[PDB]
Amino acid sequence: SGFRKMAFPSGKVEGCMVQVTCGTTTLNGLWLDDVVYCPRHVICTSEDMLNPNYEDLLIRKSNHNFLVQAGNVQLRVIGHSMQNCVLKLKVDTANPKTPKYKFVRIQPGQTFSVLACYNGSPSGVYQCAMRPNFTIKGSFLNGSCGSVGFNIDYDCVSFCYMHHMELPTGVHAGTDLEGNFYGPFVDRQTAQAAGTDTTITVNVLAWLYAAVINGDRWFLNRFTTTLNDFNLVAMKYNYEPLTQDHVDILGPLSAQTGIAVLDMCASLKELLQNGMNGRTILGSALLEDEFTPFDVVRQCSGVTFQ
Amino acid sequence: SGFRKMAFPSGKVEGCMVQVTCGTTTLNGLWLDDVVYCPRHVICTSEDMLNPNYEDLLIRKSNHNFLVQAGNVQLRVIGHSMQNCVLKLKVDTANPKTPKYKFVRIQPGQTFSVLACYNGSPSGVYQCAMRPNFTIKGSFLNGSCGSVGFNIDYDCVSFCYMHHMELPTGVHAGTDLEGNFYGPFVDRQTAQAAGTDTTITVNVLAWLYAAVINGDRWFLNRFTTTLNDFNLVAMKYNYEPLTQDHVDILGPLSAQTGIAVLDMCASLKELLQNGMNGRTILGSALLEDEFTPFDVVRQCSGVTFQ
Ligand SMILES: [Cl-]
Repeated sequence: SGFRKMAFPSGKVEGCMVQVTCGTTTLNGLWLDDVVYCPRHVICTSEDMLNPNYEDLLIRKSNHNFLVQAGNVQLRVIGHSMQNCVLKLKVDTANPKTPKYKFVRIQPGQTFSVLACYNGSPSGVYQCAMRPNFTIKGSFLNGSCGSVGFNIDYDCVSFCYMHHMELPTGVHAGTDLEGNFYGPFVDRQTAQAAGTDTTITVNVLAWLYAAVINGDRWFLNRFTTTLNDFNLVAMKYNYEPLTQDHVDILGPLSAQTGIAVLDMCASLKELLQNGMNGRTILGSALLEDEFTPFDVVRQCSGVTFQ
Repeated sequence: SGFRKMAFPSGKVEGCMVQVTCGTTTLNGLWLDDVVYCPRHVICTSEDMLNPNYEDLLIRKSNHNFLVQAGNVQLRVIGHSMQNCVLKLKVDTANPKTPKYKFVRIQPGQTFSVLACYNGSPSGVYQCAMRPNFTIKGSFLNGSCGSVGFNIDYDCVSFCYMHHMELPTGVHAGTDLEGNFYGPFVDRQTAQAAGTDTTITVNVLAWLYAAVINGDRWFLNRFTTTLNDFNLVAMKYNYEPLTQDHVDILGPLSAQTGIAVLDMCASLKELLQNGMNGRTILGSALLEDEFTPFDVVRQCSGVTFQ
């Protein structure tokens, strides 16, 4: 028993992390097969970032201007291309530690682990969610750009995020591994508006099920409610609306606990209107939305990876 | 910026995890050089655990009764010994992925990462603290015994914990890698009393410094206080007393933020007596004690490992 904000084991990703230097700027790259992926703004100086013309800056660069280091193994760049907001550096060596992997574009509310890196070396791993406004609330310092987010399914690494920017508000923005930003953000040092950040309701419900599984049931009540009545309340507190697809995803947790999804919703409704009264759930004094229904099932069933 | 409950990268530990089977029971072992370390209760049946006589049970076992699997590599046991509550299994193969490592016995209030494993395969990684009563509040299911806790300093893995038991209260107990339990616990399925769990004050202060570094300063006040007056209040709320050694450890954070340790203590005193008023600090509605002063400095400075 017990419940923890658990990240994926990072070992398969650690062996893919490299340092990328272009002139004076150094960040992290991801070395898969014979290609290194990194944020295109590795080619910018601090001044360039205010209003970069990436095609013109990249035109001034040649394969030999990029220095790629993996530990004390310098890789040779023999081709380079810009794909959206990522640079693809073709190197002469295939990464011997390349895992089975895929690139995936996740949806808001999905969770993943981040391996925070500096100078191509791993610092720490943590789990986070893609917020509904396509930001992440990370922990990143200067030099962490190119750090990656991932999931694992059995033996395959799904890369879903590359870190690019800290917004002036302290939240973080990045791209998929095809270089398309999540959200309306651009890789420019300019004021940028993130939308309203709503709470991921389907995830809150999942965590309430986790709480029940683990012996925390004080919040269970014998009211019930309808999906429309619940969404009416959710929206007042900036909670995402629940759809039938969400009810479908929660089914297995409903079955395991004997608590129907709409009954759990009525419990949530009461917590929203009346608060937690200085009580806690799974050691938390706030409702938690960084566990998906799949995360809960995974943690409560002991799934492993190879 | 940002602050996250960050675990160490787990890759160096992943390659040390093996499955250990003795008759019908299977758990995790730690393979370093040519020795496998695992909980001695791998030799017990479910019935044996109520009142095991470990010497007599072990006397019935021979090297060939233990099955050690690392992926699809079966290791041969050629010698075995019991050291306190761990079994040392001498195997015929040195682990090629043995990191630089040491065994350390940590003190209450220190933090470490746990790599939760099942059947010798990693499931997830999370960071936790040794509580003052020598328990941990983990996430462990059946079969996770032998999962290990560790820290990394540059290139060296310090193993500090092996998981052995879930107490009837849902909290977790285990040993150092010499097999000595943390706390007064025994590897027997019997009711066991953990002490009062106090809050780790030096860690709370560290996290308050982290909050300031990250822009959360609403809780700063212009009261001050003395160490004795503060400890008088701490004890009323089941907080560990602060000593001069703790004040010494916080010095660098004091210097970086310009806030003296005793001033930070007066801020804490006010939060204890008046609560947080439905406000948050670093996204939390409770005071957090699972970051040490070293963790804060490490996360706020970007330390990496090799
Ligand atoms: Cl909280």
